[PDB]
Parts: sequence; C-alpha cells; structure tokens
Amino acid sequence: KIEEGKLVIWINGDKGYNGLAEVGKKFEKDTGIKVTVEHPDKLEEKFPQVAATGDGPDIIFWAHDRFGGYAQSGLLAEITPDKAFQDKLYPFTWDAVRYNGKLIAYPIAVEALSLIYNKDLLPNPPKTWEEIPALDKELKAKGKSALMFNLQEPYFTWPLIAADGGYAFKYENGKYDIKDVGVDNAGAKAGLTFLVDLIKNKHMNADTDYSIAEAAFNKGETAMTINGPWAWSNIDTSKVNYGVTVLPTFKGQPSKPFVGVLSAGINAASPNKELAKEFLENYLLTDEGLEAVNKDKPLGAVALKSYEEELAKDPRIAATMENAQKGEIMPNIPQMSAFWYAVRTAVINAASGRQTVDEALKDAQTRITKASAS
Amino acid sequence: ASVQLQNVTKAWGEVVVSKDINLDIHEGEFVVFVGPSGCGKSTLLRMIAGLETITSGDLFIGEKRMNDTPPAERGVGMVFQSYALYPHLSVAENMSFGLKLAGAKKEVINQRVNQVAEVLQLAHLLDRKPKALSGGQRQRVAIGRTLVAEPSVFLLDEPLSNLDAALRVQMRIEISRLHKRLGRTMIYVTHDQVEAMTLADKIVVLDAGRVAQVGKPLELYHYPADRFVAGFIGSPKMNFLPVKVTATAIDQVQVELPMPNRQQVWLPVESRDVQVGANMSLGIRPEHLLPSDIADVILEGEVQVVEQLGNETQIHIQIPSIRQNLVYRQNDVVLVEEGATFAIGLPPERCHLFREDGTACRRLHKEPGVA
Amino acid sequence: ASVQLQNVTKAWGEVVVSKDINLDIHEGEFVVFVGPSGCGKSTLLRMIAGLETITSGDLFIGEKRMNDTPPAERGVGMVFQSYALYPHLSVAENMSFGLKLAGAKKEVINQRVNQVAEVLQLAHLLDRKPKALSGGQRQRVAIGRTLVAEPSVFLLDEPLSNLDAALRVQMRIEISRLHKRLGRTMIYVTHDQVEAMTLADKIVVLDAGRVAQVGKPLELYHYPADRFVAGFIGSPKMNFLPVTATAIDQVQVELPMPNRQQVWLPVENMSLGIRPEHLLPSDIADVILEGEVQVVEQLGNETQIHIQIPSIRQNLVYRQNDVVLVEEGATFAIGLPPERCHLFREDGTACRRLHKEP
Amino acid sequence: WQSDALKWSVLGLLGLLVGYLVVLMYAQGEYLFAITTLILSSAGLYIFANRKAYAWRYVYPGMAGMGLFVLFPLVCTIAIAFTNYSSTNQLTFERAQEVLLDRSWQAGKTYNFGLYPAGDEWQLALSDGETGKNYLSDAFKFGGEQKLQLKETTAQPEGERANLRVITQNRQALSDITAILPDGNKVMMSSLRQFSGTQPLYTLDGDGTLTNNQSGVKYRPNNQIGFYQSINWGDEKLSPGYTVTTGWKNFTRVFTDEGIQKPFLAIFVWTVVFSLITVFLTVAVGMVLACLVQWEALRGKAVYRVLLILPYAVPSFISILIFKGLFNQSFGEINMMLSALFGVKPAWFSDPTTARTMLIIVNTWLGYPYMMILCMGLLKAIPDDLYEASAMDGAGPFQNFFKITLPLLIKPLTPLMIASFAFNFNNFVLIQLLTNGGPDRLGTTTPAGYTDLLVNYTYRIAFEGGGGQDFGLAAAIATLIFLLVGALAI
Amino acid sequence: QKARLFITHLLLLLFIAAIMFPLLMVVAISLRQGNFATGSLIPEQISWDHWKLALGFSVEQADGRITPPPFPVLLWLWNSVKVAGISAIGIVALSTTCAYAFARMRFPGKATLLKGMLIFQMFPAVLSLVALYALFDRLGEYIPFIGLNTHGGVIFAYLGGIALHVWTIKGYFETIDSSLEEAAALDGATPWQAFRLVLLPLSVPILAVVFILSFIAAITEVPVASLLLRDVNSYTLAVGMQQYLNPQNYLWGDFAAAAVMSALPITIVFLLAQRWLVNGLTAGGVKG
Ligand SMILES: CCCCCC/C=C/CCCCCCCCCC(=O)O[C@H](COC(=O)CCCCCCCCCCCCCCC)COP(=O)(O)OC[C@@H](O)CO
Ligand SMILES: Nc1ncnc2c1ncn2[C@@H]1O[C@H](COP(=O)(O)OP(=O)(O)O)[C@@H](O)[C@H]1O
Ligand SMILES: Nc1ncnc2c1ncn2[C@@H]1O[C@H](COP(=O)(O)OP(=O)(O)O)[C@@H](O)[C@H]1O
Ligand SMILES: OC[C@H]1O[C@H](O[C@H]2[C@H](O)[C@@H](O)[C@@H](O)O[C@@H]2CO)[C@H](O)[C@@H](O)[C@@H]1O
Ligand code: VO4
Ligand code: VO4
Ligand SMILES: [Mg+2]
Ligand SMILES: [Mg+2]
Repeated sequence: KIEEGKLVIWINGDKGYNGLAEVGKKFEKDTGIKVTVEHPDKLEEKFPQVAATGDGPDIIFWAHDRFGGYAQSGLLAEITPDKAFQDKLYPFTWDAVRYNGKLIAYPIAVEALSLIYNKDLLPNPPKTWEEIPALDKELKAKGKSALMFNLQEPYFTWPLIAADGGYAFKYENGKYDIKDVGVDNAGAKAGLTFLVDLIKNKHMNADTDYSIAEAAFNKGETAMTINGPWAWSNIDTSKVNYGVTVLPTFKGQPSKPFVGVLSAGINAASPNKELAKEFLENYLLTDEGLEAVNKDKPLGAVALKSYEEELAKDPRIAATMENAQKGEIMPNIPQMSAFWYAVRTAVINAASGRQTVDEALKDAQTRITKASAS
Repeated sequence: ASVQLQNVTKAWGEVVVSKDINLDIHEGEFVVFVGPSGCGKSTLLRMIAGLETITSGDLFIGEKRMNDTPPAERGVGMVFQSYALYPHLSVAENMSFGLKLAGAKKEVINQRVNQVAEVLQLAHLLDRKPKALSGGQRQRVAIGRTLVAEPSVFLLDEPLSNLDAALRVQMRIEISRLHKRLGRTMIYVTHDQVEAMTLADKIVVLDAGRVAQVGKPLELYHYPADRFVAGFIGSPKMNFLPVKVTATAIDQVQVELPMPNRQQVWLPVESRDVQVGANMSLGIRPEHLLPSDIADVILEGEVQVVEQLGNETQIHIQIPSIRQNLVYRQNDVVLVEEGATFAIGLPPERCHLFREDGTACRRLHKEPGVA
Repeated sequence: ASVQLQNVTKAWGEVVVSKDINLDIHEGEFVVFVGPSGCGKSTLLRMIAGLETITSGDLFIGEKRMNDTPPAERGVGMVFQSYALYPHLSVAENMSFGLKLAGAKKEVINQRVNQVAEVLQLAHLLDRKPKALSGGQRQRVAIGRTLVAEPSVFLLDEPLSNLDAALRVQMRIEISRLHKRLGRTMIYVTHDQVEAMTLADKIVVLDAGRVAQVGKPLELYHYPADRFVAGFIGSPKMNFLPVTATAIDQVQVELPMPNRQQVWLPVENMSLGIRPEHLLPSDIADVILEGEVQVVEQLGNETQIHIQIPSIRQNLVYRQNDVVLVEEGATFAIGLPPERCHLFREDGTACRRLHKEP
Repeated sequence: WQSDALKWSVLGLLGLLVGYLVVLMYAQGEYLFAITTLILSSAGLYIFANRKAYAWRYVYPGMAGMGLFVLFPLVCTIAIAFTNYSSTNQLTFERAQEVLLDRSWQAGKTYNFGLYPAGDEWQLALSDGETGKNYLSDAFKFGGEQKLQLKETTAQPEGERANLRVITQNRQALSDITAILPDGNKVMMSSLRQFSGTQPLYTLDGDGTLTNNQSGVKYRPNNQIGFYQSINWGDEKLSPGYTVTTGWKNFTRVFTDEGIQKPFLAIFVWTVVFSLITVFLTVAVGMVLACLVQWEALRGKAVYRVLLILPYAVPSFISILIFKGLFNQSFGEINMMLSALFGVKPAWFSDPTTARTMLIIVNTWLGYPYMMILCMGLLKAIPDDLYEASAMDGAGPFQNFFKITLPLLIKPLTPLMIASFAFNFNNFVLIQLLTNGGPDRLGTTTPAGYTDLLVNYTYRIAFEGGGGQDFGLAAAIATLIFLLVGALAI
Repeated sequence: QKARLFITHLLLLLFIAAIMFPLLMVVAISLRQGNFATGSLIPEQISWDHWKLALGFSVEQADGRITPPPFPVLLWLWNSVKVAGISAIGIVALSTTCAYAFARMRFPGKATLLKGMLIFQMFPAVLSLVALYALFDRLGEYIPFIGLNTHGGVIFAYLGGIALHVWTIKGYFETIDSSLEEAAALDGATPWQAFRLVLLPLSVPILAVVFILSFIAAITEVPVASLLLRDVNSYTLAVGMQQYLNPQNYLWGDFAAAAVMSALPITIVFLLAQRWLVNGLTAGGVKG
C-alpha cells in the first residue's frame, strides 16, 4: 500500500535530485502535498520487485528502454496528456514512451553520442568517416592521432554500422517487428568493413576501450573522440579546448546513434495518479521546473521544445539534440537483450581477425533471430 | 566411598582390553593396581572416572550404579598419567581451579593451596605456567590439583614415575599421611614395587584384561597363586627351573633337579593334583638363594653377568641343563669376575612349585609376616 | 661421536639454570645424568641436542664446535621425556621416520623396524596410532624411533620411567647390547638408581644447574665429594648426625646423644654420615646405638626400620635382609661401624675416606 | 546464586511473548509465518525445558538462524522453479486483475473545471472548449457521492476561483461528484484540472470473466499459460500476465532443448578445471605465506602479514576492472612490461588458453588471503615439539612442510577446500567483469564463450537471450547445477 | 646458512610488489583529477578533491563556486564498522557454541546435520533476495528493530552464514587434547564451564580467524545491505559507494577513495587480532 497524500519519487543518483526536490518544495507550497525524492542504488531493479506487491514510489525516473518491460509487467499507469500538452515536446520522444501504442511515461531529457574534437589540433572537424584515414596520416607526423573511441562496446560502434542501413529491429509504425532484424544486410556489412579497415591501416586499435580512449583525448593525444554528455566534465577539468559537433556521415548518410530518453512513469498501484500528473505536467515540465534540475546537475538536451531552445545556445547541447534526431530510438522490447551480446561479439570477432565482417554479422543475426523467435 | 566392579568388560571393537573384572574396594581402603605395561590399569581408572564407557557389566560407587553418570557427578578425582594440566593457567591457578568453581572464599583457597604446594616443594613455582616446568614438576602439580580437591575416591595413575628416588620417598609418606587423615578410598597405579609394598592395604595384579590375584602385599610375595604373579611381584624376577616329580606326600612334593646328577629334594608344598613323573616349574627368589658354605642343595655354574649396585651385588649364573640364567643377590660389594666359577645353596622351604597349566602348589611353610 | 662441553652456562633472562659446567665424554662412553627433579638434566640434554640455545660456553661433538649448528645437522637422536610422538602417523611410521628422511631404503627400513619393534615388544602394535596406545607403549615407540635411526650420539631422557619392573630389566639389557655392538656415545637421564649403577661408564650428579660430582658408579657410592652427593646416591637416603680431637690420619668426634660417646674415624660442628645398609646388628659391633621404632616397612626381600634416637630429631633408617617381625613403639639397637662412616664439614665438603673398599 | 524459580519465570515470560505474537500473526493474513514461528519457538522452549535436551541448547541458536536465512531462501528458489514467475508473469492473479480493473478509456467529452465558493457552500463550473459553451451548477455541499445538474450560463460565478490547494484538499469529495450536462452526459473528475467522460475499460462479471466495454470482446483466465485470453480460446492475450504453476516445464526446457546443450560439456569441463586449479593454487600460496610469516627468524613478518591480505581488504569489484585494464593486449602495463623485458605480447583476451590463464591469475590474487588467514589460525594448532622431534630425526624446512605441516592441515582444510570448490564453481561475477566469457565459441546457436562458466552461460539464457527475465528458468537451473555439484561431492 | 632468510626476504619483496601493484593503481585513481580508470602510477595531474569530499571537506572549483560534499562517506564507514563489528561478534558466538556441541557432545543425526549444513549453504544464492525482502518486510511490523531500513535487520541477516565457520572451529576444537576438559569435568566443571574456562582460551587463534573472515565479509557486502537499507544516513560504505556507479560512466575517483577507505577497518581489526594468533597454547599440558 503506497501512502496517499504525498509523492515519493525515485531518480538515479547522477541526476539533479536536489533540484527535483526544490521543484517538489514549490509543489508542496501550492498543494500541501509533501514530495520526497529518493535515489536508491539499483532502483531499476528494486522497482519491479516493490511495485509488483503494490508498493514503491509514485513516480519513477529512468531511461525509456526499461519502461517497456515495466509496462508489460503491469507496473506503469497509462498516462493521458491532451493534444495541447503533447505539442510542447518533440514528437519523436513520444514514440519512445509507447507500449502497445499507448503512452506510459513523460519524456524529460534526451541523450545521444556526439563527435568531440580538439580545437587546438583540429580547427575544422570532418563531415565524413572517409576523411579520417587521410587526416590520421598528417596527425601521425606530429605524434598525435585522429580518432580514438570505445571499440569494445557496440553502443559506441553502432552509429557507423547503422549509417548505410543497419538496424536492430524494423520499427514500422509503432509496432516493433521482432522477426525483422537488420544486422546482416549490406548496410551493416559496409559499416563494419570500414571500421575494420581503420584498424587494418593502423588508424585505430582493435582493443581500444572506454578508459584508453577517454584518457587519450583528455591528455591531448588524439584529435577526436566519440562520447556522450556524461564525459564533458572530465574534459572541463582537463582544460582541453574542445568542441562537440554532429557525428561524421558515412557514404552520404548520417551516423545513427542510439537515443536514450529519460522518462517519468507513474506507478500503476499509486493512489496519487492525479497528484503525480499535476506535478509532472504543470510543475516539472516547464522552463522553471527543468531549470531547477539542470542547475543542480545538467540534463543535456531536454524534451521540452521551449527550454531546449534556450539550452541549444550552448553548441554542445545543440549537437546532442541533432545527433539524437538523426539517430535511432532504443527499442523498449525484451528482445534487445539478445541483440547486445550478439552484436558486441560480432565486432570483437571482426576487429581481432577471428572472423570476417560477413560471417561475424551473419552469425550475429542468426543468434538474434533464433533467440527472438524462441 | 566404596567402589565395586562386577563383571566389567571393555572392548575396542573385537579387541577386548578388559575381561570379566570383579573387584570389591571397601571404604577407606588403599588399593594398588600393578601389572605389565598395556594390561589395562588406566582403562580401569578411566571407566571408574567415567572417561571411558563400559561395554558390559556394572560399576558401583557408594552402592549406586554409576555406568551412565557423567564424570562430574561421580565424586572421583584423578591424577592423570599424562598430567593433563591446564596449560593456559599457572600452577596456583591449576591447583585452585576446582575450588573456584564452587563458591569458595579467596582466603580459603589460598590457605589450602599454599599448604599443599609447600609439602610438594612447589612454593617457588606458584606463578609458573606448565610450559615453564620440568616433567617432575608438572607431575607434582597434577597431584597437587587432586589433593586440594579432596574427592571421595582418589585415583592416581603412576603419580611418582618421573621423580628422583629421594623425593619419591618424601611424596610416598605425604600420600600415606593423607590417607590416614581422611580415611578415604585411594586407587593407586604404580610400577614401583617399593611403593606398592609400603602403601597398599591390598594389591591387585592384572594380566591382559584379567585380574590375576588380589591380596595383601606380603601375601602376594610369599604366596603367589600362579607362575605369572610369582614372576611379577619382587624385582629382580624369580628364577624358574624345570623339574620332575619323583614322589608325593600329602604335605610335601619331591622333585628332581634337571642337572646330569639328577639331585632329589623335598619341598613343603601341597601335592593336590600333582602326579609322579609330571613336569613342574620350580621357583626361587634371588634374595632367598643361600651361600654354598653350608647347604644341602648345591647349584654350581659359570658367571655370565655381575651387577655392582653398591649396597648389594647381583650375579647371573649359567648352570648346565637349564637354558635360563640364575640370578642371585649378595649383600655388600663382592668381587666376582665374569667367567668365574660360582656356587649357591638352594633352600627347600623357600621354593615355589607350579603346575604345567601355571597354577601354584600352595606353599605349606608358614612364613612370618602373613596373618 | 665424542661430546664435550666447555664452561657452558645457560640463563632464562637473568636466572642461571646451568652454571659453568664442564664435561668430557669420549666416544663409545655411556654417561648417565642424575639429580633432583628440576635440576637441569633435560635442559643440559636439550642444549646438546640443539633444541635450546647456549648462552655462553663451547659445545663440541666429534672434535668440532656445534653451538651455531642446527639440531638436524648435529648427527644426534633423542628419546624425549614427553615422547613427542607424531599423532598422524602409526607406530611403524613413527619409528621409520628418521630413515625415511636420510635415504629411504624399502627393505632396510621394514627389516630394522621389525627387529627393533620385536625387542621393545611392540610387534602387535605396528598399525596403531599413538592415541590408541598406553603410556608405556608410547614410551617404547619413542625409544624405537631413536634406535631405528642409529645416530652418532644417543640422548635418552628418562626412557623407562613408565615401564613395569620386569620390562625395565629387559630394556636395560637391550640398551647395553646396542651400546656394545654399535660402540656409540650415549647420554642417559634416569631416576632409577639401578639403571644408573648398571649402565654407566661414568655418572654425572647435577645440583640446581651446576655439576656436583663426576665419577664411577661405585666411586660415587663409596666416596662422595660432599653432603648433597651422599644424600642423593643410594636410596634410602644416607643417615646424618650432627657431630673434639684430631690426629694426623684420623678424626675423632662426639655423638650428640645423652651418653656422649667418642669414636675415631679413618678420614682426612661436623656431620657424620652412615648408610642404612652399612649399619650392623646390636650384639656384634662395639658402638651400640639404641632408640624407639617409629616406622616399619616390609618389602618382602628385606625390612626397613625407622628408629628415633633420644636427643636426635632426625630419624634413623636401618636395612636388614629378609622378613623381620618388629612393631612400632618397640625398642631397637643397632651397631655403628667406624670405618664405614662418612664425615662432612660445616660448609658441606666431605673429608676423604681412606678405608679402601672392594 | 540465581534462583530455580527464576528459570521457570523467564521460560514462562518468553513463553508468553510466544502466543502474544503467534495469535497476533494469526489475526491478520500471515498463517505461513504464524505456523513457522510456532514450531521454531516450541522447539526452543522444549530444548531449554528438560535437561536431557542439553546438547541442543548449543546447536539451536545457530540452526535457527541458518534455517531462517539459508534454508528458507533455498526452499523458495526451488518453489519458484515449478512456476512461470518472470518479467512477463510477475504479478499474482489478484494483482493482475486489480491492474486490469484500474485501466480506463476516454469515452466522452473533456471539460476544464473550476471551483467557486458560494457563501459557506460551493459551485462547480465546466468549460467546453470545442463549442465555447460554459456550464455552472447550483450551490452544493461537500461529502460523499452526489449528482449535480449543470445549467448553461453566460454569467460568471460570484465567488473567486479556488486555489489548487483548495481543490487538492477537497479532492476526494470532488472525485465522488457526477456532473450532468443539459444534453444528458455524465462527467466525472479525471484530473485536478479537468472533468471528463472517463470510464473503466473492463468490468468484472462475477464468474471470473472480464468483458471490454470499448471493443465488446470477452476474456477469461487461462491458468495454463498465465494470461487473460479472449474467448474456445482466441488469438488475443492480455497483459499483465500472472504467476502460475507449470510443473516440470522449466526443468524439461533444459533437457528437451538441443542447442542449449551443444556447448554444455565443454563449458562444464572448464568450470571444474577453473575451480580445481583455483582451490589448489589459493591453498598452496596461502599456506606457504602463512608458514613463512609465522617464522620467528623472519624479522619483518608483522609488516608482510598486513600487506599480504590487502587484496582481500579492498572490495574486489574495482580490482577486477583494474586487472581488465592491466591485461589489455595493446595497452595496459603488463604487456608493455613483457614487451620491454621479453619480446612477447600474450593475447590475454583473444586467445582462449591465455585468457583462461589470466582468469586463474586474477582469481588466485583474489583468493589467496582467504586461505592464508585460515592457515594463520590453523597452524597454531600444531605443537612445537613435533618440530623438535623432526629436528632430532634429521628434518629440514622442506621435509617439515611435506611430512608434518601439510598432512596436519589438509584434514581441517578439506571441508573448506570443498566449499571453495563450490563457490568458485558458481563464480559468475569474475567472468562477467573480466572476460564476458570471451573469446567467443564459434557456431554456438545460444551464445557461449571459452572462459564462460556454467553459471555465466546459463543466466545468459534466463535473463538475457531476449525473452525478458525468466526467474522460473533460472531457479530450475540453479536447482539442477546444485544437484550436479552435490553429485560431484562424492 | 642464513642465505635462506635473504632469499625469502627477496622473494617476499618481489611478491609484495607484484600483488601491491593493482592496489596502488586504485590509490592512483583516488588521487587523479577527474574520473579516469587509467593513467600513470604517479598521476600527471594530482587532485585532493576526491579525498576532500570523502573526508567531508568542501571543494572550491575552477569557476569559483563551492561544492559541498554530496555524501556522508565517513558516517557510511562508521555504519560499516558497526554492522561488521556486531555481525562478527554474533557469528563468532553462534558458530563457537554450535561447534562445541559438534566436537564434544553426542546427539542423533550429528553427522547428517554437519554435512547438511555444508551442502545447503553451497546452494546458489540467485533468487534469495526475493525471499529475504519478503521475510524482513513481514518481520518489520512485529519487531521494528530488525525490519527493513535498520542496522539490526542487516546484522540479523548475516547471522545465518555460519555453516563453514562451525566446521572451521569444530576442526580446531578436535586438535586440542580431550583430557584437559576431562580434568575440568572431574574438578566439577559443567559442560559450559569446561567450554568457557578451558577450551576457549586455547581456541583463541581460530576465534580470531572467524572474527576476521566475518568482519571482511560484512564490510565488503553489497546486495543484501543494499536491499534492506533505504536511508542515505544509514547506508554502509559498500552500499553508499554504489552511488558512484551509473549505466554509462563511473565516478572512479570517488569510488576509489571509498574502496581504499573500506580497507582501513579491515587492516585495524587484522592488526588487533594478532594478539590472539599465538603459538604453543597447549604446550606443557599433556604428556605424549
Ligand atoms: C605453487 C606454489 C606457489 C608458492 C609461491 C608463494 C610465493 C612466496 C615466495 C616464497 C618462496 C618459498 C621459499 C622457501 C624457502 C624456505 C624458507 C625457510 O627456510 O623458512 C622455513 C619456513 O617454512 C616453510 O614454509 C618452508 C617452505 C615450504 C615449501 C613448500 C613449497 C611447495 C609449494 C607447493 C605445495 C603446496 C601444497 C599443496 C596444497 C594442496 C622455516 O621452517 P622450519 O624452521 O623448518 O619450521 C619450524 C617452525 O617454523 C614451524 O612451526
Ligand atoms: N583407543 C584405543 N583403541 C584400541 N586400543 C586401545 C585404545 N586405548 C588403549 N588401548 C589398548 O588397551 C590396553 C590398555 O591400555 P592402558 O589401560 O592405558 O594400559 P596400562 O595397563 O598401561 O594402563 C593397551 O594395550 C592399549 O594398547
Ligand atoms: N621457561 C622457563 N623459564 C624459567 N625456568 C624454567 C623454564 N623452563 C624450565 N625452567 C626451570 O628449569 C629447571 C630445569 O629444567 P629441566 O631441565 O626440565 O629439569 P630436569 O632436571 O628435571 O630435567 C626447572 O627447575 C624448571 O622449573
Ligand atoms: O577462491 C577465489 C575467491 O576467493 C574469495 O572468496 C571467498 C569468500 O570471500 C569467502 O567469504 C568464502 O565464501 O570463500 C570464498 C572462496 O571459497 C574472494 O572473495 C573471491 O573474489 C574469489 O573469487
Ligand atoms: O625432568 V625432572 O623434573 O622429572 O627430573
Ligand atoms: O603402559 V602403562 O603400564 O600405563 O605405563
Ligand atoms: Mg596406564
Ligand atoms: Mg627432565
């Protein structure tokens, strides 16, 4: 039994929870309803268990991809904002928070990989992936290198693999086609072939991970890297004169990074649905509300059109938003579990030389398609 | 308390280390257990104390069946053969441990611990831990622990084995003085023949699980029931000569010496179940053999071993037609060479006679000391 | 191998437990240590073993210094006072442990183990663990272990203390048999006076850390150096009396008893010493000594009689062969032989006896 | 001395709390908790009652804790293995029905509302956006269910518009009002700002069937799969699903499925080998270090002792990832050092055997202080005179170790070594964090790797693999490998 | 030959250096500016910020504003000592009494129960947290002191992990000669008195071992403590440092400082326990 007449909120400990509490302090001033914000460890695992028995927070903040699972479990209330409210947010974010064609959470912020470059080594960043090989050669004469990013994890390598027509599952019109996987097709092959060839020509190294890449950029050894908005504060401390821009295109087509939409779901068992609705719609999702959380800890790119336009004055936030809109929404379906391992394996096999790009991606598709069917 | 054992049997699997033992130790009785190494002297003590289970048979302490009573409720104290001192506590603490478990006063404890420690010559070692003691010192601590406790039944497993001869005499008296003061039952195991003769009201002889003979000290020395007991009590051991029966009277037996001269001699010994022609075994103690000067039976041979003990001299003599050497004790230092000719007298009234099964023909010579 | 100690001193911090001891033990010599409980016999033995450090002084085993040498390199075995058996190994394995270390030979091991176990009467106990054995049986396994290894120097610490009289005899013989066959040095600690007299080529008497006397078994019995040695050698203890005129080759003293008798002694407030075995019957001797019987002990082979003399607080022990019918409180008279008497000074040293003994 | 009557008073006072809590647990929905606490308490009071159950006084406190926190969790895991408890089927039937009965749909119009004080009473206004018409009720009183007639108006209400605070305070009474339009439409409160024609999507018949008020489709509980299914069954299945018994289905799913069995043996062999080598190496290194560090000749031992247990003092999570860095093939200091001294760069992640070596190196690093600490204590049980005897038998340091020290330690170590085998058999975390089972076993239909343990490959099928988180499957395989490791200890 | 000491001193030093290296990288991470898992052993850019915030200090940054410590790391540490301290004392006390009965007393099914304890604890703790939460949630409404969000509950939850410690103590008990307690019983000692006054003072080394092994276990434990504790100020250090871990990146600098800090109470307890890790406790007691 969740307690009536108050709001309990769960949000991750790297979000601006102190800002969110101050938004809740304004809510309390106008409603008399006390708002308590918590950030417990592993809240994404805790929630399913506590909510199943009709307990837990009234509102949970997490990335949208997990909310597809919660909704299927029957843990999230179906939300009902009107057409006028839905106009305030970017239309593609509403697609992220849809289980069985129904809205199940309020989009808050947007997160995607962007191209980060050193201004002192590279004044003008390249628009294409094909430009890198030539650029690395003139940087190697000065001791430096062009591009270093996390090759081990498919999240970081996917943008290039997805550019020419690679995809996880075919997103037709709301419904994800579970039997239509696109890691085998020509678009995926050419993306991974170009990545392998960068290693073959010693422009990158097959066993480059997150730590090695982040250290190389922050020490000014490499001219550019691929990373998200979580990595900016590290570079700020390093005092590397850096820019955040659009990802380079491959074969004329833009990189397609995965998009993570921080969302707010309402617990299906909460007796305070209408209180939560008021807090979320009229208190949090306003310029003033988001400014309170952003000031505590930066949100990056927000879903709110009006506040995003003010944030986009920062070129880094604008770049995040651009790569997100040209990217792919993370599928909120359980079948994504099989995707992550099979694809991660495929790249490691191709980069180290255990398999060729062809068979490595063929086996990866075979593994997802026969696991999604079973 | 009285301690009585009826048909007590102990077995370690198929190995039976105690067989049908029957003992009746009355209140205030000092009983000494003697016997060969590993015959079951400790096993008996451990069954009395409750440290070892009984396979079959009954044990009574103060006329109460104690078979299934925990050691603590037996009224029994023991001086362990391995001492079993508390190695984390000092001598004083070891000796005062039993009293501290009761609601005993500190001054009451100190008064009767120092008293017992001073008679054992441990007054200067009171603070010492068992590791910082000698083997004879640890042993005196083990005794001292039980003396302080003053149980109904005292058990002492070879309690003087590791002491000098002079201190052994000093401890013997202090143990003997305690028994006369308290009038409590004491069961005392020893290998020292002197201890047994001086201390016991009654001596038990064991032989591989069985009781061989129970009797007064002198009663066992003068009148052993069989060949085993006769060879165990008194050290040096009794000499044994294979003889043949030539004639019998009701109160005497005539035997023939195995020598080529085949000398005949009458012995004051029962002829019950003794046939003419049968092979007997003749027993004579080294102390009892006489000098040859005036003697009716003369045994002569070649000296094999001479042992100079100072107070006496032991001579071992090889006599033809007998495989075993004859041991003889002369008073004072007697100058004899190895290989020299030596003769000893053999007194008929001091001879023991044993049948082929081993049992003794009762000696009919009334020896002084036995009532 | 030979063993000798030079000015060896041992202390636990400050308290001296072995004071400046000098011993020369030749090869093939059987030496026995005797002394009151806790005098330093084991300490001395353990320093020779290497298990204890030597504070100051020199230790030589086979004409080479051994103070710095570890116990395992000294070529020495030991029968421990407390057996110190290996609990995880059987009797056979306990005895065949030294041989298993110094070049194991499958046949030689079993062959020497079986023979040593036969003479210690342990043959039926070969598969047993130490916990399934009696005290005396464990002692014999401790002995067996050292006899099987056959070291250059044998160190035995009260190795028979827990064996019956008859078995002790048999063990003494086998130790002597081994001593004459191998011809190796043996240092043997014992409280059994019979073992001391019959085994030793040389006996060492210890007294609170320091050496009181070193000599032949019969030499220590007849001619002790001081009061302590006389009181320790030969049990029962030698009787003592607190005894005017002196000659060139003999000393005369007066008895403290009310009659006040004077007697000459063939020697160099004195203390007169006489052994219970040397005292004579009443009617024989010239010096009669009368008193009241206190304790009568019937030992079977002999009778020992404690006699309280007037004006003498210390009792007088007398030994006589055979069974003697005497009761407490009765009068008794004994002869006092002059030539068999000992004499001791105020400090404790003995006046050399000039009467030659056989 | 404490009184004898004090014992029966305490046993009576504790025997009073039992029953005061047991019948109190019986008063509400517990039962399972009320029966379990009875047998446990009754055993405790009986054990301390009669002196013949004396030995059990020492075991009871420890066994009670163990049953509560080790055995109970064990029974549940096994119990769950006979059900379809998963992400898809997580709720109980009652909860799944409760969730479906809270589901709603917008059937009518949507009016923004306002609350207006009229003296001591209230007035409710609605605003129709799509027609530009306004409606207003008569003066009413808050309290319970009531219906209000709304009349079309051009005038403004006389009262001043109420706060969100006033609306919120009176929300319950406001959620019980059914507003009625002039056209006959019924409208109720849907939010703090709106009144609308929201209605329940499903209605419970009584026999157990839920009919949808929007589509007209009827649904009934299908307990064979654990969903509400259309009706004789139809194609459509309703979520959320509910937990239901499945019998041997989860156990057979491991036996029937060829493809999840293809790499089973090859992985099983590696798990046994990895576990055996770990236990051997951790015991070996730990025992030696413990021996050396108690050796009194070694003058710095006190400092060594502390520094040697530090790999166990720091939480292992960060250590494992740091190793992952140190073992990087092209970067990471180990291969940078091995390239300088020697001429080789081992493929610590690419090559199956060298990866397996890396795994054993890190695990020995993680596991030696445990065994060393055990040995530090266990060594104190061995008497000094045993080494005096060995010195007299002519033994050295190495001979001492193998003939005395080792055999006197293996017996107490045996139960600990068997336990260390079972723990390292299931060492999920090490493999995941360090290798992810890498490198990849080629041709494996269900993702399997060379350094994958049995636990690693298994929970990839249950939790990953694309079918959500199947707790029923993972529980069944947890039982099977337990019966396998139980059969191993033979 | 004292070349054995030199070669041991040398091989230990090389072994220490090798096993210390990974731990020295943690210290490097804790003193490195920003949050980086990798870099030089001596950080090129050293920062005290991570240790400042862990020790409770405020940090002035590049732009001028002061950052107050987000978390009470020191309180977390104190919470860890408390939970691990009482938890260890409890596990020692429970497993020692249990071992005593297994090592010295006899009762039906003694051999079955001991082997049952070893088997049932070697079960995979995969679905255990589901069962544990359900237990403490029910328990909380009767005894609140040991329910959810309490230190009592966390301590109570660990007292079930004794099986192995029972085996370890039972094993040690069995090495000690029985005649010491036999002698005690003959002096009139109850089975408890023999236990407390004779057996335990000689078992003191293995009691330290069990205390140490339990204190470490409790200090480093995450899942159960994280599952039961809700309030930030009641977090143990292991629970608290999880806040430095996010789906996409870790605050390595702060995590490392927390890791090094948690090793400190282990070290202190390990040092203090040494007084009970002594040789030759049974020396001079039993001839044999
Ligand atoms: C795979 C193994 C990896 C081990 C690497 C560990 C890294 C540490 C490097 C150290 C290298 C060892 C150097 C040994 C040099 C000897 C030092 C020495 O000479 O010191 C000795 C220390 O003992 C001792 O562990 C003697 C040393 C023991 C030797 C055993 C070596 C073999 C190890 C493998 C067997 C393990 C058993 C299997 C377990 C299942 C002193 O012994 P003693 O005086 O006789 O004992 C008397 C008392 O101390 C006993 O209470
Ligand atoms: N635990 C045991 N298992 C089998 N035999 C044993 C055990 N303990 C003692 N024995 C045997 O029982 C016999 C008697 O032991 P004990 O009473 O100690 O002899 P002693 O007469 O020397 O006191 C010995 O021969 C011994 O080997
Ligand atoms: N650790 C110690 N500290 C002080 N004195 C000790 C220590 N160990 C033994 N002693 C003393 O040293 C003396 C001689 O010891 P030991 O050689 O064992 O005597 P024994 O002559 O009976 O063998 C004894 O009086 C004993 O009390
Ligand atoms: O064996 C390697 C293993 O060692 C340690 O695990 C211990 C654990 O800490 C103890 O509490 C107990 O359960 O025994 C385990 C070993 O059997 C390390 O904690 C672990 O990281 C490592 O894998
Ligand atoms: O070691 V001693 O006290 O028995 O002479
Ligand atoms: O072998 V025993 O007679 O106990 O010393
Ligand atoms: Mg015995
Ligand atoms: Mg000694």
